[PDB]
Amino acid sequence: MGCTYTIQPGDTFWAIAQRRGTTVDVIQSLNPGVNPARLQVGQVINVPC
Repeated sequence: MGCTYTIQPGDTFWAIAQRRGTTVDVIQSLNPGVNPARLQVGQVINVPC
């Protein structure tokens, strides 16, 4: 019963985490497949609903 989030140009891990109400520790703990050192445009990831 979770939720997802679409990563578009201008959005980042920490950034998206802010509004989402989460932190990098979580974003990276959920979607470790993508590191903050380099993100791809238009990438759908999981977030705390």
